[PDB]
Amino acid sequence: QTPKSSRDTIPSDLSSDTFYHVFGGNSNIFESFVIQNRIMGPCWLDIKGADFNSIRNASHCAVEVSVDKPQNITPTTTKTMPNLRCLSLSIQTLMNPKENKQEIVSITLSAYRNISLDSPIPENIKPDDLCTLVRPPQSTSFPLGLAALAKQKLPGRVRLFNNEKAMLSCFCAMLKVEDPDVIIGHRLQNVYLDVLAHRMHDLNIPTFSSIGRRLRRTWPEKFNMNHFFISDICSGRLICDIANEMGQSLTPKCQSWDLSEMYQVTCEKEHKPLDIDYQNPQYQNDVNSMTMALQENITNCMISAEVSYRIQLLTLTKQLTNLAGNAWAQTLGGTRAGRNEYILLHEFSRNGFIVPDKEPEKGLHKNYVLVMDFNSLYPSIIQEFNICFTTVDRNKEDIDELPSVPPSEVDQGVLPRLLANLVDRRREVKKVMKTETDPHKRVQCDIRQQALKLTANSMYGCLGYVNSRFYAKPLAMLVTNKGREILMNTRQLAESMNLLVVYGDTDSVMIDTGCDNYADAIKIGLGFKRLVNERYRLLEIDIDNVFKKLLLHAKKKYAALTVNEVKGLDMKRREFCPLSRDVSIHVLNTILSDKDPEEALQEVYDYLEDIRIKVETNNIRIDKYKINMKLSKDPKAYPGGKNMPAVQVALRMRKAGSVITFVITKLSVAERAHALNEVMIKSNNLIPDPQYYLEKQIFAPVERLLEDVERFKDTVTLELSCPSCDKRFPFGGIVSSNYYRVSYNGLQCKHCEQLFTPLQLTSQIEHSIRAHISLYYAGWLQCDDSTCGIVTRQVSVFGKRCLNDGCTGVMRYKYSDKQLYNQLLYFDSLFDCEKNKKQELKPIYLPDDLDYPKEQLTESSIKALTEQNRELMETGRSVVQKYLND
Amino acid sequence: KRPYHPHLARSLEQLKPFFVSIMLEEQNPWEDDQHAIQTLLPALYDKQLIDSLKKYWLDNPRRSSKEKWNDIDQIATSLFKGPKQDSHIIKLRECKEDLVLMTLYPKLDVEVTKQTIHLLKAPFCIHPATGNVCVPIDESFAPEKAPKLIDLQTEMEKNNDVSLTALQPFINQFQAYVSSLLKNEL
Amino acid sequence: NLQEASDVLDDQIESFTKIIQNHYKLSPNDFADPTIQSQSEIYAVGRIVPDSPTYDKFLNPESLSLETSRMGGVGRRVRLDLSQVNELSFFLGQIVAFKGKNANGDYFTVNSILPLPYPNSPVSTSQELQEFQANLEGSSLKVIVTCGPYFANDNFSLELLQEFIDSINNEVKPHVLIMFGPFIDITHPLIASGKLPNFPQFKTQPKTLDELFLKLFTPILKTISPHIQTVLIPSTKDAISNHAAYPQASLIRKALQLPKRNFKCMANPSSFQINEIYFGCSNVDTFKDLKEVIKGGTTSSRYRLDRVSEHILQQRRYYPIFPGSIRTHISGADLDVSYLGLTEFVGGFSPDIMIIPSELQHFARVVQNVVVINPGRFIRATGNRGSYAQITVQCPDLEDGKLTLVEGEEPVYLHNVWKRARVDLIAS
Amino acid sequence: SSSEEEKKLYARLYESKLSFYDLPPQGEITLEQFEIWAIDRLKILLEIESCLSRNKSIKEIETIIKPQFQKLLPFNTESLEDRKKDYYSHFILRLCFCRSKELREKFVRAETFLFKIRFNMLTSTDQTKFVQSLQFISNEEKAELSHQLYQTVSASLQFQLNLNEEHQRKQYFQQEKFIKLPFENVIELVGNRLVFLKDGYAYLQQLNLLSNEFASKLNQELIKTYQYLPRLNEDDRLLPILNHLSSGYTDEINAQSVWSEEISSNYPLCIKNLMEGLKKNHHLRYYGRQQLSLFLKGIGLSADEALKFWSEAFTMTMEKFNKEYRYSFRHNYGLEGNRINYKPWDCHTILSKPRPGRGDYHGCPFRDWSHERLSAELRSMKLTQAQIISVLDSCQKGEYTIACTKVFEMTHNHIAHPNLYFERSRQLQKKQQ
Ligand code: SF4
Repeated sequence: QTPKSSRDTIPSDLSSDTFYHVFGGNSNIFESFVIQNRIMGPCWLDIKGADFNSIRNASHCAVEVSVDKPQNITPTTTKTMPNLRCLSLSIQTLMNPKENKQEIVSITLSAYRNISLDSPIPENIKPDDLCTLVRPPQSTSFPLGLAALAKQKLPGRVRLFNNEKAMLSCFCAMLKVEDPDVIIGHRLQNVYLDVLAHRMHDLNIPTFSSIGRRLRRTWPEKFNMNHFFISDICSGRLICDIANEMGQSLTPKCQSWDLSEMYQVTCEKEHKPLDIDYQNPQYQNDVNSMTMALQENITNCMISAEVSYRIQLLTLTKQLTNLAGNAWAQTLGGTRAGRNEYILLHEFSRNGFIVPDKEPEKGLHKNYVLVMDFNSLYPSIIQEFNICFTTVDRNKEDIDELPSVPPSEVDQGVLPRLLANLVDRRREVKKVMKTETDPHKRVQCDIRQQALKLTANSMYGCLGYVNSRFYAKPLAMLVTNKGREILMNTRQLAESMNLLVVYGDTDSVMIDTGCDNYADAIKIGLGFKRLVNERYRLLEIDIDNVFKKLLLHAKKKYAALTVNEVKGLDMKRREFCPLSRDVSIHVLNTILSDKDPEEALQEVYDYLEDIRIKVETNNIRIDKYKINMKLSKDPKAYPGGKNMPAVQVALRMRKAGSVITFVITKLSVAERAHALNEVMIKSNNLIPDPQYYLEKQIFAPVERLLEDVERFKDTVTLELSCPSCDKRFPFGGIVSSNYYRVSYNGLQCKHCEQLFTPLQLTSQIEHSIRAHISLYYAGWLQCDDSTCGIVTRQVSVFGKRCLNDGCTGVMRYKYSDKQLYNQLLYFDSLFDCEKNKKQELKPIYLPDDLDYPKEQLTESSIKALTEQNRELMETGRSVVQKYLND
Repeated sequence: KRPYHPHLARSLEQLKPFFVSIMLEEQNPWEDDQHAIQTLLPALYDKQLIDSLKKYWLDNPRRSSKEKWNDIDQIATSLFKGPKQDSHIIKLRECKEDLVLMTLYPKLDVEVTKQTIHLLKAPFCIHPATGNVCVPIDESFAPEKAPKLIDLQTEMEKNNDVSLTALQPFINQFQAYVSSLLKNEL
Repeated sequence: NLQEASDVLDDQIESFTKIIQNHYKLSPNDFADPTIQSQSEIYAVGRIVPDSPTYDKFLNPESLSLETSRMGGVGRRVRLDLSQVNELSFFLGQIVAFKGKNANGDYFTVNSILPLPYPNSPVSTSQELQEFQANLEGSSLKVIVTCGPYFANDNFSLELLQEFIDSINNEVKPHVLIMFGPFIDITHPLIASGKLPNFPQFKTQPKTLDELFLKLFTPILKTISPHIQTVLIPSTKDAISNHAAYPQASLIRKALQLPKRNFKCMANPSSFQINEIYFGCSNVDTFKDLKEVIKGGTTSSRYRLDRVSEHILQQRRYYPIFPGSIRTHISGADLDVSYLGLTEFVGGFSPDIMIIPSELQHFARVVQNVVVINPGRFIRATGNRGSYAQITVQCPDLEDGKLTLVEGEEPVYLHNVWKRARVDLIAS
Repeated sequence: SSSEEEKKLYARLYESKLSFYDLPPQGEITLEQFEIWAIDRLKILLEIESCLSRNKSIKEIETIIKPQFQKLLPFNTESLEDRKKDYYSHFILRLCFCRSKELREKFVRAETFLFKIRFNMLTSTDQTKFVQSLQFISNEEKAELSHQLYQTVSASLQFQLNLNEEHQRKQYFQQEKFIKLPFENVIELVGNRLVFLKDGYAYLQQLNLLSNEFASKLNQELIKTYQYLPRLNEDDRLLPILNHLSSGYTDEINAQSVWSEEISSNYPLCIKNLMEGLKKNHHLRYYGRQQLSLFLKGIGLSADEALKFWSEAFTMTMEKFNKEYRYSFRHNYGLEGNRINYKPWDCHTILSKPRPGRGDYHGCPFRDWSHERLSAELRSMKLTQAQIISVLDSCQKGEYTIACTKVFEMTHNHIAHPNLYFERSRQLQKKQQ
């Protein structure tokens, strides 16, 4: 606070004749407040000289005080903290096609006013209050009988409003009244807070600041700055988002981190989402659909709050913050950079230092597979080899120059001291566990140890991140090479005691134990842990996840049976009929059963044979064959409308969003579809099509579930045209044929005996090469995932991502440089004299082909005709080589 | 290690004539039977010859170092017979070479040479226990020829000019050395 | 490659982001991810793609997307909501810019379009223009443009070519003759079906297509008077050429057996100078391939050639259409996207006169003070007279005032060729 | 780069017929050249390693490696394409074998041995001009110091080239050139009395020095490429090839005649296990079926005889078989679907498949079996205890395929494909008959 030029800072490169550099030009006031006062995260503060009368109507808090100097505030040693008022928020939005604006329809407020982190949270806390607001998505009135019927079946309170304005006014008022301390919800930070702040801005509610704790009457004038403005607006109430980067960091098992998937993975309960869309006209007069929607919202709110209690998000972030000393929010809604920044700031500042100015083995694995943690790899290296800014001698002129590790005579630094301090605290916590009897204190020890290990593991983000305050490429390269060496020696140790490295990186490696009993796999994993700790005294890896059966395709695209369920493969249930889902699920159940997998496989096989027979005889209920699909646009404006069946059925009926249920009957695949209720009617004489559902709907999924001569086996043949009589015929070199004959005077068609002069042959060879190259530059791409298999020429900016929404296949240029190059190589071999003489050429015709040659040439005839036709063959070969050499 | 390095063989050839005159006569360390057993017998390669020489010297005590040197060959010839005798003669000659090297080869202080940062006493510095001057060494130098500080003070009491001591020849040798060093530097 | 192709299709978007930010003086904070929900209006640059990976041939303003680069939106494609824009024109492959909002989370509405700025034209100093005045000797500069194919689909007669060469040698007498393929087109019916007959007028018959060109075009191209500079710019359909993907490496003059005295073989595409003129020459039929999407009466009432000439200028690339169109296989545009650097306006200079042969009717136009000439084909398939181009440019004059001075410490002068050049489309 | 600049630059790079691969190759190759050159040199390395593991003499190794030198990677030739092959293939292998320390150690020893052979295979004049590119001594100077040089270098020659005979050592010395240079550059050799010195000059046993400097320089460059590889992972066309060549380091025949001793006596361990399991369980699961079916297809079992063999082995109901297994058993023979004549499985592809559990017999036993069961098998195969210990040694390292070759040769008198095992066995059996 200065009377003049408070907003103008001092550049570091200020011109002066007595000094030449300035530090701290751009310090942050909270940064200096915390560094000077030695604050480390949330702790009890003793504040003296607090002015209880200077502050008038400045916040949403009941208690308002002020201080005149920062030295009045000092930290205490108290380890207990008061109970937190958490509020659970969930939002259902409605996209307005007119302005492309997401609009707010319903709010579900679940509050938990006595959430205490000092004691283990008991599972399934019931909230102290439940609220659910809703405004009409289409009209200004609701369907009749909403209030009483929602009272009848929905839990908590439901509040009905005529419009979104009184909606958000009451929401803000309830937030001010509740005065919660932590806001909990799923994907709040990057989608829901943003949309909520925007729709608030639009409606001009007086009480927008209630979402935070600082009372403001007007918005910022400038309202990427949207994030800074929103985060400042919500200041005071931490945003506890479970799908944010940290919330994802505490659930490595998930793949979508959608609410249902997170709920299943962390709470071992099942929830089937209802795809909601308030654009649908049914939500304006059908009360039951609206109330099912609100129930979905309330269930999402409870699910989110419960999972955030279960993964221990708040406690772990609190302990990570007390460890790195930054703000709690910077831990909750950020990345490792904030914590790795603040702990280094504190560590160097308290020591009189000047800180800078601001591959898989895919398939089905039957043996037990363990997920073993290398999170503490880089901290282990940094501590062991004393790698620090003050120990390693390096060239700062060239940052890529790899430095050598300090000799043991050098003394330890600041950062490895922090790492060793963290390791020691984890070890003392574990020693306390080994004696502790009360489960509450034992789970407290769990949380403290886990936060210590997470900080140690995230320590590498201080220096490995490029834009980081303490970036140091030489040290990063040294630590990284040492970690690569240690990962290798782990692989070698695993081989030396008879395991495989199934998949592995600097974070985590899964190991083939080779045993089929839980105790045996656990013992093998513990033995390997002891082995690695013996070879590396400080590297203490653990077992994180146990896999009895593993269907592996990547680090994060797999199906397996865990030990303490399917993730990543059940999203597409609409396209597949009831029969296909029954088949897939029964196949999985038998395969994953405890039977001998030659009898379980024969049981699958009998099931498949019986289902094939049942479909062919059509003794299966017509209900089991139905396929549902929602219409995004109108059936008359659908591009390629002749290829998806719903357009055919809907136009035969003749809007968008109407659900069409259909059965492929027994002409085009799209055309054969008939109305499901039509196919039930036997007098219509309609039966399902065995071939379609047996190939595309049942064979395709289980195909994924149950997962010189050689070179050219996929190459294509050269089709010539005879100049005179227009007879087209493949060319296979100096070989037998019913269409062409190589005479002593040149290539001769057999239909009209007219010879090919070299021009009429090389022109056509080169026309075929040009056709192939035009095809290869057309750029056809495909999707490797057999259930998507689309054909495309678009290339998304990330080249290898399939464009099917969320589809996990790997796109590849259909006419690869491999197929194309090989095609040109076969084109060459068609004109190689040595190959033609040796009769090594690929065959054009199969023995069942109707044009198989009746007369087979002799070896002597081939050799003589090749020697007589060497010039022709050489010119033909050079025509191709003029592209092969390009 | 065998065969001997050019440098090592040259040092051995330089040292061989002095070996007798110094060790076997002037010092005569092995005339003491216990000293002989402690220093000579270890350096042999064969246990049977070692034990035989031990017994022969215990039977004939206080035989001179030259006498024991000859007895080594006499008893070795007595013991090792047959087509393998030449190997034993070769090994005994190698042992004798190893021993003369052990007894007369330079024994350098390893530490002072290794590093550029080592400190070594400057020339002409006084020795605190003897008072001798650390004077340069010529071919005729001996420990008794090094002047003492009390003697230099006595000489200086008669004539007050440093050029009139026995220290001055050493300073003149130093001056010749520095002149040569300067011209080779140029 | 595909990683390289994705790299280049990212660099298109990012460099055009940089150019837009420099031109409109916007800070990169404005540039943001358009496919992910937001609360405020944001700025965005990306390519045009079908809102499907497999699409129906015909597109409309309700089935478009705006693909995002790697750091703008990590490769995600966003559908287009274009209901609030009444005047627009896009096309597939066109790196564009938007200001809008994606609160719908699924649809990116554009409140306003940023038209890409047209590149700065070439400039030259007084000394160079005076040298060009001395070179021209007062008389004007004369350049003839021809574009193939030069013989009919049913015969091998170049009588029309010999007529044209006698014409340019004896009456027109142009300084530089620039001529384009296809020379021996690979899609020719008689050449694709293998109906190439015995030639009585060649002592020794040809054996390949290269001998066909050497005996059919070299003897007749040698007859051009050495005073006439000739530039060869190939096409992808030249069977004489061994580079079947745009951009196309220059023909080899020695292999064509052409005289060094008056022939220069140049790469496709090519931007070069003749005296003071900046020429843009590229041989892939953009005027035919670029299939726009039109909204608005003002845009639809405008000349299609004017729109596509403006498109070729703004897209700082001679062939801005991606994916490369296909003739269904017989042929196609044949892009090699690993090298889509080379097909950009060399140095960022919008060429004074841009020559793009097209199968369409011969035209020559000035759009955005750039003379774009499209001469048509030398002979129609039937053998009737085709077309070729005549370019006549008044000699530069610093006193006549048609060259406009550019303010600055160093005096340099804009060429005003649209003021100085007359173009005549004379059927050959 | 114009091809003329490339030609001049390579002529400069190849002023000597052998190289230290100092400067990265410049120019363009087409991915077939990449792959074929890489596989050619890789097979030379694997042959060298197989010869070494058998402790054959360097003269024998030279004799064995001359022919596939003339076959895959020719040397002593003036061709520009052969030299392009050598450089580009070695640098591709540096890309391949930079990932792991065990691989880089293998590449370093292999390329070190290959370099030693190459240096011995050049004439003395070319050895001199290579050393120049370090002044070789004159013949008069060599003859003057002949005795001292021989005394210095005899022990090194005996212990490094295994020339136990004095006459062979003298012959080798007579042809061996020497290098005159300061001792200050050869201090490490000086301390061990490996180099003869006169008047401040060191007379280098040179090939060992050049080999060691090449090995150390190569190791440093390997570490450099391993540092820069995460900038190379971005291109799609290279990584699958690099992964494959990196991991690659790891009717008379009828439905009845397969089960006889005359035929199955030739099968390797994987096939023997697979048919043991089939005969005992009357069924093999997916992977076992696929690998054994394709192996039979390789050895010559026609689709009809294979269908009869599979039907008779499944002692279940033909209906079940005909619905479920005939389609697969025909498709593996290339009679269904896309009609791709599926290739028989090689040890790399077999080992890339997941490990066998309870009831699975697929994969390679040398990796899947505990050492006691292998010991019992090999004791049944009349292998002596030293032979079994050597097999278990090769198996312990992760060299399963080498141990397969060992059991083959030991039971008959580098195989990484079961059909190759069977066919070499058949070629020996017919020869014996
Ligand atoms: S090494 Fe190969 S052929 Fe031999 S048993 Fe193993 S998998 Fe079979």
